[PDB]
Amino acid sequence: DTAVLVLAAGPGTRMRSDTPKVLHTLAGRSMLSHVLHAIAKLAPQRLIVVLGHDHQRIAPLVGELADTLGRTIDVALQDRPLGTGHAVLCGLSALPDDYAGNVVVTSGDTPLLDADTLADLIATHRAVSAAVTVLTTTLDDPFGYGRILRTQDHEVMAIVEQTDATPSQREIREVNAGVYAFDIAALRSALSRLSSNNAQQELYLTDVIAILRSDGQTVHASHVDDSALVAGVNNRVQLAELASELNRRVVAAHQLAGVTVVDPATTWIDVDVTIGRDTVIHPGTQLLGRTQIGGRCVVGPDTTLTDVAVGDGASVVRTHGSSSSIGDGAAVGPFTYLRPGTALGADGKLGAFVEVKNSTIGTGTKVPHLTYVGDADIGEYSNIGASSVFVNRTTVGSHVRTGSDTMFVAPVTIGDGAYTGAGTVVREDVPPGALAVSAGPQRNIENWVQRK
Amino acid sequence: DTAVLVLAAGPGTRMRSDTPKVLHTLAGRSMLSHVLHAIAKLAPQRLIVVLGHDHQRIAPLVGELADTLGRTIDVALQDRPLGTGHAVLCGLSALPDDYAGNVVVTSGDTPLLDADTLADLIATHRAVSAAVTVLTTTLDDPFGYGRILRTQDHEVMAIVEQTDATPSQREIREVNAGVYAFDIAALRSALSRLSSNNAQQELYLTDVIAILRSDGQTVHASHVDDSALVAGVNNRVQLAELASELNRRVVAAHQLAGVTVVDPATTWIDVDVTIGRDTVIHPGTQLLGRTQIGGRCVVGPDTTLTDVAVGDGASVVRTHGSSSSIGDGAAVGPFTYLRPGTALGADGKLGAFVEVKNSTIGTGTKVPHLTYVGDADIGEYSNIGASSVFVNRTTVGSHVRTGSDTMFVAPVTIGDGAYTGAGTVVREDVPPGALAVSAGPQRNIENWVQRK
Amino acid sequence: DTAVLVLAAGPGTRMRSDTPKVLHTLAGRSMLSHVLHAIAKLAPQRLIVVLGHDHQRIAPLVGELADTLGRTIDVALQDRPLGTGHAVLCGLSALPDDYAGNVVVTSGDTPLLDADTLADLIATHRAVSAAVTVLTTTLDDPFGYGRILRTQDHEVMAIVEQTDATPSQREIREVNAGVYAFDIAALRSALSRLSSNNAQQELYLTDVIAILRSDGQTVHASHVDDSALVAGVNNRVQLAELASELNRRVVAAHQLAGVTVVDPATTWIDVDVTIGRDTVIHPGTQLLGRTQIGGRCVVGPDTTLTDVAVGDGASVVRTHGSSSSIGDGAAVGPFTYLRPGTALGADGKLGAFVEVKNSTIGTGTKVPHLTYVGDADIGEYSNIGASSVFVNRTTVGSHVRTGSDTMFVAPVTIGDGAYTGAGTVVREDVPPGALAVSAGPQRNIENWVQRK
Ligand SMILES: CC(=O)N[C@H]1[C@@H](OP(=O)(O)OP(=O)(O)OC[C@H]2O[C@@H](n3ccc(=O)[nH]c3=O)[C@H](O)[C@@H]2O)O[C@H](CO)[C@@H](O)[C@@H]1O
Ligand SMILES: CC(=O)N[C@H]1[C@@H](OP(=O)(O)OP(=O)(O)OC[C@H]2O[C@@H](n3ccc(=O)[nH]c3=O)[C@H](O)[C@@H]2O)O[C@H](CO)[C@@H](O)[C@@H]1O
Ligand SMILES: CC(=O)N[C@H]1[C@@H](OP(=O)(O)OP(=O)(O)OC[C@H]2O[C@@H](n3ccc(=O)[nH]c3=O)[C@H](O)[C@@H]2O)O[C@H](CO)[C@@H](O)[C@@H]1O
Ligand SMILES: [Co+2]
Ligand SMILES: [Co+2]
Ligand SMILES: [Co+2]
Ligand SMILES: [Co+2]
Ligand SMILES: [Mg+2]
Ligand SMILES: [Mg+2]
Ligand SMILES: [Mg+2]
Ligand SMILES: [Mg+2]
Repeated sequence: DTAVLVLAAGPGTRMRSDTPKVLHTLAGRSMLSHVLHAIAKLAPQRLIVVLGHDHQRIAPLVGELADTLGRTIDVALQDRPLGTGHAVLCGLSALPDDYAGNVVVTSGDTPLLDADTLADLIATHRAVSAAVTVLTTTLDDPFGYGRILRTQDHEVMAIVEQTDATPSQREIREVNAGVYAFDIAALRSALSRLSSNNAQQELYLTDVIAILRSDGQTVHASHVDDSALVAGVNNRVQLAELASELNRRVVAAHQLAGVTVVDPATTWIDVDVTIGRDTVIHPGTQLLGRTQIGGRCVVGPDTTLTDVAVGDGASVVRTHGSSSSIGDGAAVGPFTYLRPGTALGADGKLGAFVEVKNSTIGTGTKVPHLTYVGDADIGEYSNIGASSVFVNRTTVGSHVRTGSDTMFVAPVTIGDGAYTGAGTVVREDVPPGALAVSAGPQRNIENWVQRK
Repeated sequence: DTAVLVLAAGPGTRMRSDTPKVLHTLAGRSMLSHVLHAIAKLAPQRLIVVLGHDHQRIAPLVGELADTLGRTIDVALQDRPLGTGHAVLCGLSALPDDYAGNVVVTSGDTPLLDADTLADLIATHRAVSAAVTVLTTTLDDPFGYGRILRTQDHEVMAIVEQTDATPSQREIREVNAGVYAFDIAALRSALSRLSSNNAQQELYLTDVIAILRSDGQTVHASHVDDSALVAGVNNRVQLAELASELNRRVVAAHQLAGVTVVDPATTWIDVDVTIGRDTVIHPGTQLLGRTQIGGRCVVGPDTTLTDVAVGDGASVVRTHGSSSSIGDGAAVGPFTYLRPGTALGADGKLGAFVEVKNSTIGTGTKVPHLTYVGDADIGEYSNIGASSVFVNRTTVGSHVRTGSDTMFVAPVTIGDGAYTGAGTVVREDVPPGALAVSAGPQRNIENWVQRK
Repeated sequence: DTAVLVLAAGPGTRMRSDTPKVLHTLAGRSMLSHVLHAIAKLAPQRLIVVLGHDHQRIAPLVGELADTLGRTIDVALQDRPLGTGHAVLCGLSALPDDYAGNVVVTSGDTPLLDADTLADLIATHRAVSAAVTVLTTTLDDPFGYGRILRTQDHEVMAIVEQTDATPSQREIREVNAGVYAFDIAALRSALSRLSSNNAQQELYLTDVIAILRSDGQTVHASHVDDSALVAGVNNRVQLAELASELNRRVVAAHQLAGVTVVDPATTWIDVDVTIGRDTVIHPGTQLLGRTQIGGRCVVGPDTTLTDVAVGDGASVVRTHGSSSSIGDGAAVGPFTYLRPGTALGADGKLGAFVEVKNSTIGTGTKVPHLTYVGDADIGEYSNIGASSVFVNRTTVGSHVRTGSDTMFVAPVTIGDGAYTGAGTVVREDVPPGALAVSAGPQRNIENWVQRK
């Protein structure tokens, strides 16, 4: 039986942002969403999130996540940011007075922490009968982490914060993950002896280590060798470094599953995105939100797709697109903009300098050049001439061939198999198999240039 | 006298691809093409490629490479993938029964291996009178490589595969390159004593090391310090890592020859591409296939060119182009698409949101805006107005100035020095120095807006 | 009292460039400009730049920098590139015969050197009463640097150049920064004993170390732990590596100040660029010259802006722009080209496949699609229809709505609240509230397709 507390009530001053720290994103989720997904998979009996100033702006996000994850998540309020030890004390108040399960604590700014690392923690805590088990790791650059102090015995003595450490203690490379498991009674007891006489004038959760050691209680450190899983984010530099590490891992999982990613370093893939076998992804590409790519696609350099579905065997090159679907075998790009509600059929083509918004385009239809399609439905096997505009519902049937430089002034219906001449303004319905024209005849003015 | 065997008959299961492993590409060539180019420069007397399932899909590629490299390359068939030792046995069957030259073996998935490393191998093998010489290297991450086992003497004892190694042997950082030279008699003799009682149930070439050591034969390891040259590719993660290392080396060679590459990490340059002195290459750029760039060019950010020739002093910025030439001093981009058969003269200009396909455009001609040029020939010093379309041969002469929003309905000829008015549909020939028009006159409807 | 000499008269052969080495750029400034900015902040009494061949092409750049930095900078000429010791001798001739201040020497190809490192140097030189103080650092790859030779005592003995070092001395990882402070008398005295009998046949400044040690003079090495600050640039590979290190530091400073940079590795930010709090910068972005970005902007993937001002809350996505301003709340992109003299008002919109050149566009005005705006002034709250061209002054008033496929043949005035029909060629003034039209009526030709 375990209760997990997430400390998320700090002011996040080092982010220098008007967005609460724990709402900053990587790979398609806030740090708080990453942390809650990992814990929810671990499925503890209780899950409590400590919130502070701006609890108004965060608590709703937590409620949405509770639904999505289909479990209860309690919010405990911490009025003033008195320190991580104080935050835990606030967190404990959402538990019953007589709770006897283990208490796991972690921060909202350790967003790679995973369900396995948490389960191992609880497993080592239970195995060694610890009063406190602390996750640690070792880093080439330990700046800003609490340093782990050990006796000659290699026994854990204390955690000393960066601001409080000596120059010589700052060289210690073993760090506090800030992820812990506690016997609850031992935790209550240590928390009531915290004082804030330290460099930050805060009530440090980390002091409980030394306090419990005082009492002869069992204090266990568990080393996490994969440092990233417990890496923290205090500022935007660390946020970007961790986003990059997470992205390499996401790309690697796709590569091992059968996706060619020519250049992992310039391919950003959000966590929910799925990609089919074979699919080749070219450099400078972001696949964002719930984008789904099928098999044997080419997703060409410099493409950004957010919530876009792409079938198998499709080509989507130098394209910027959101909330759109692209059918099997279709060709999009280069230099194509898809706005929400675009649906392009199998074997369809949207070519260079084409933008589509809220339009359905049927199987095998091509819009190859310099055209805007807005709020229109176009049938199958049709061909829209270069440099045309759907001036916003206009319906265009199947096997239609419209001439270059046609404007379609909505609303208008173009029947199946109809043609339009080059340079037509279409303001009225065009019967099936009719040709609609409006351009006047060419006149040549001989020797105009000699004269003028 | 040496015979080189390339083992290329494995199923490549870890690639998770329906394309045979050895056909996956980096920097413009398949791994198999990289390996065969390196060996062909070494010019051994015999060159034998062992192929397996899908030999149908690969053997033709090998025949093409034999021609290109102007030498014979024999294909030996290995019916079932019984292991690397079995593959070598199959390879040896393409040699005469009584062959007496050295036998060099390497894999099809070590694509950075070069002619110099091979020549050094053969040189150390001959110098030390070895029965087997094995190339090794040492790696921070040796996962998946055979580990080199040495006595106290530092003498090579055995190679143990990843799947067969103990946890303690897995820590060994010295690895088997999988590149070997053998005395042929010693090789035949060891191969006939291989058994497949190991973790993969395969006939391991690597066992021949321990077998020859059994027989008191001379076993030599030659350390390759530049690890990349002998790095292997079993999966798409390794393929991308090696593609990135190869690309840094290709960019570095251009930089040292006089090319500014602002950002090597986001500049992909295929092996056959040539680039002139001074040329500045901006980030997010791929230069692919047989692209040739002259001197003092700017190849602007976010450009992809495949088989494109660009003269000296030209600017090619945010451009996506294939099978096209761009003359000296010409300006292309930003946001320009060149489709095959585009030829732009010296000092020509193809501007933003312009696409050209299968058209010749003469010296000093400008197509600056929002225009599609298809299947057309345009003369020298002409100017094509913005937002125009060549509606597909149309021929346009020299010193022509065509007005914005002109459609040219092929086939049509526009004589030298002719003009077109804005908004003309040109369906007939236009004499030299004539002005062609078709737009009707402007009518102003006063107070229309108050009313409607 | 100190005099600083910058050695900038070498031929720069390893750059393989027709542009003098010291004029190659990183982050918006030449190496020589970086070096002179750092020294000018240190504000020494004398500042002397030694120039050689091509002094004609560089001395003017130095004069401009003297003004900008508002101080005197003397140019000393070195006729032939006889070596760094000779260059210093030439530099000293711009000082009075009887100068008694310290002499600081540094090269023009150490462009990260900063005012603090220089001030520390002068401080250690004065503290230890040295005849020479040399900055050193230690590098994993010391290729091409002079190696620091020390006695058992850890005392500095000599500097040995790469070309002159033994294989065993080449393993030395402590290197000469090529940044020095000297007692002037000791420097004059050592320089007069230099000989050029060495591998490069040059007069090495580095020999003065061993010469002064000869004379029992005090020779001090000061170790710079941040190696980059003293890293040198002899070729384009090193230039790009240093440009990348400088760029990571510039991005990091913005991140710590409150700017989200999703991908530092593919975000290039020149040194003078300012960016407001919150602003999110997406991958594949260059912000160049004196670009200024306000707060809460999104500067979307694949954007290059040079000298562009962007207000607060604006969106500038897949945009290529120079010498332009974009007002607060405005939306630009994706696929938008801004040419010099573009001014877009607050809440304005320039959409996909739109190019603007030398035009002012008023508050709240939208040019959303496939349009060229050149040399035009457009008022407030107006809407320019898709696929239109300003055929170049044309003035368009406020609350205007122009139909798709309108050509504006300059010069022309469109009054406030006027409309244009789709497919209008506007060649004359349009009164306020008038509707201007020119397209002929649609004609449908029934059964044309059955027949033709
Ligand atoms: C004293 C302490 O705990 N320091 C640890 C903390 O440092 P660090 O300085 O990173 O701790 P933070 O300031 O990020 O705060 C910890 C977390 O608890 C929450 N919070 C913080 C203060 C508060 O009054 N109320 C509150 O709820 C915040 O949301 C924050 O996410 O994590 C590091 C790893 O990331 C560890 O190496 C440190 O040992
Ligand atoms: C037992 C063995 O050799 N292992 C070596 C092999 O591991 P590794 O596991 O990489 O060997 P692979 O499975 O890649 O097969 C070797 C190559 O031989 C060919 N092939 C393979 C099996 C087969 O039955 N027929 C066939 O022709 C394949 O095309 C393949 O390219 O290379 C590594 C370096 O890359 C070495 O460190 C290993 O010591
Ligand atoms: C002998 C010497 O000094 N070598 C140093 C020099 O090597 P390095 O070989 O880099 O020295 P360079 O060839 O770059 O020349 C030094 C600088 O002085 C100027 N110059 C050079 C030659 C000349 O005749 N006249 C002239 O004015 C050049 O502009 C150049 O920028 O810098 C390295 C660090 O970057 C140091 O590790 C080396 O100890
Ligand atoms: Co923290
Ligand atoms: Co028109
Ligand atoms: Co392999
Ligand atoms: Co130098
Ligand atoms: Mg804090
Ligand atoms: Mg295998
Ligand atoms: Mg030199
Ligand atoms: Mg038009």
